[PDB]
Amino acid sequence: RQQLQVLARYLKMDLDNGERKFLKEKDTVAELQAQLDYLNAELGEFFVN
Amino acid sequence: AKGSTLIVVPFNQGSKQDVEALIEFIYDTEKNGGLGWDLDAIIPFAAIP
Repeated sequence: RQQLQVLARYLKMDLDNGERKFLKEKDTVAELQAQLDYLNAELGEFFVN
Repeated sequence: AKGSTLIVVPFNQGSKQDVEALIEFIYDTEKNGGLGWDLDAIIPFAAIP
C-alpha cells in the first residue's frame, strides 16, 4: 500500500477522485429525490403517475 | 379584546401538506405542540390575483 501511494503521488494520480465525485453525485441524488418525494407527497402518487 | 388570541402562522394554502399540517396543529393538544383548539368558523379568503 505504501509503495502504491508513493507511485500514485509520483504519477499525480488522485485515487480518491472517483470516490469524491461519487459522494458529490450521491448528495445530488439525495437532493433530487427529496424534491421528488416532496412533489409526490404534494400531488400524490395517483396524480404524479 | 379580553379573551381574544391571535395565532399568526406561516402558511401556503396552495400546498396540501401545509393544509393538513395547519389543521393538525390547530387540533392537536397543547402537550403535543398544537393549540388544542376546535374551530367554530373557517374563513378561507386566501387567493392570488
